[PDB]
Amino acid sequence: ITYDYLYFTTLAEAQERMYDYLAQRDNVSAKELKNEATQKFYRDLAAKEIENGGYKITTTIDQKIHSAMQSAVADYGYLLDDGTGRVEVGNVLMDNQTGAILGFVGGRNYQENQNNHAFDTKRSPASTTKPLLAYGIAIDQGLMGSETILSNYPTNFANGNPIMYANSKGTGMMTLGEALNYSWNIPAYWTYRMLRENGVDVKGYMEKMGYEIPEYGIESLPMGGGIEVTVAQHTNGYQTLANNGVYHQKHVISKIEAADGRVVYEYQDKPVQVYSKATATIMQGLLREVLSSRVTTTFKSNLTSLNPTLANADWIGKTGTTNQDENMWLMLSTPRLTLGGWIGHDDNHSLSQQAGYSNNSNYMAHLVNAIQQASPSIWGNERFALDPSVVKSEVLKSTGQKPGKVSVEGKEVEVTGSTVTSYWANKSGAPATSYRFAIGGSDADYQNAWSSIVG
Ligand SMILES: [Cl-]
Repeated sequence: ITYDYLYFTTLAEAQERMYDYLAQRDNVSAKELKNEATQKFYRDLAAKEIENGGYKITTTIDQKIHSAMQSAVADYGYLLDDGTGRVEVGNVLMDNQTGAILGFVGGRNYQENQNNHAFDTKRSPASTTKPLLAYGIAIDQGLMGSETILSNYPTNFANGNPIMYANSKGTGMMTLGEALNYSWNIPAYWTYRMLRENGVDVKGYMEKMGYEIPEYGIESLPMGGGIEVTVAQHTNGYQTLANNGVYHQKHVISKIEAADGRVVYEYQDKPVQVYSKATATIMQGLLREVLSSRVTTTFKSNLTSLNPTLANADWIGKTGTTNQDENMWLMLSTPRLTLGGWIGHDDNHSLSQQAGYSNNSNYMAHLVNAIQQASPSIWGNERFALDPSVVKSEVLKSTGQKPGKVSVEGKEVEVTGSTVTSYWANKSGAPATSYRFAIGGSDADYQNAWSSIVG
């Protein structure tokens, strides 16, 4: 092993790669490998091979960074305790251009709890699902732009239960920016509904990033319902958005060599343009504001006080939470790296309402600071920027669509007013304003909306 959680995680992955190598070496057929007994033998053989084989296992781990991350959770992990008991944590630091994992946090203390919350435990991604499964895909399909309007008007699930956001049943129309900054749920619900109505191959996008979702026909899918992922895997999703839409598979083992040089295994990069560069860079701009607005996370404030120069780097991110309060997430990225973070309880009991907003945000600011102190230039000073392929459209702030004539239950009203630039990832850009100008909304909602617009 080159460069306790670290040892067991590295060992476990190396054993899996050794297993594949040995089975292939011995010419074991795909069928004879389906045998449970045979599988057990080869898994044990792989373990023994490493145990005393003198193999050279090269990992992607940056010693100084990983060590700094361990000292950080040791000294600052208590900042996560919010009064709902011992709060567990998982973090993964990933290189955006390669998918290599430079370091991670498996939990509060291995000696007290061996559960690896960075590589093994699967939890709902909650609201961090939105940029990837809903808004990102809608933008990529040319179904919406950066300033498109969405409905946050009250609405119910198919069973009559209202879609909630804390104790709020909703408000009204809002821009994608506001929807993302606050992480309102109804707009996400409508967006996914729109994708299914248009028959978009959502599964295709997610599978290209390695996500395994068993059922896509779920109303709350955009809010993380029906999805369970490890921090490592989810960090890979944000790595994709940060790396201008190009996915690079996560990995901790880069190569395994026998003592004599024979290559037992070696990571092979297989980049995939999941989202267009236009879509990815537009999302980066929206996620930059999610952090700057400080609506769902105090992160920017925390980091500014701890390391103002590092806070000036081009940070973008998204928080994750649901009405259940069982999982809090904060995904952060600079052009060079992505750091995923999850906190919660092993038995899934609820965290305090502000555990994600304050506690996890402060802890992660300390974690980010520790990483930078250990490796000064690792985060980078590069800026995320709009790809030149991005189409810019001048639209009304009220409708998120180009100015024009619209029929409002009689009479041809000339919809005009203040405008703003909206970014699109299609060819023609934003369409002319129509009566149903927003994503989602009932007939009544639109009556109320247009009443104000005209008013
Ligand atoms: Cl460790």
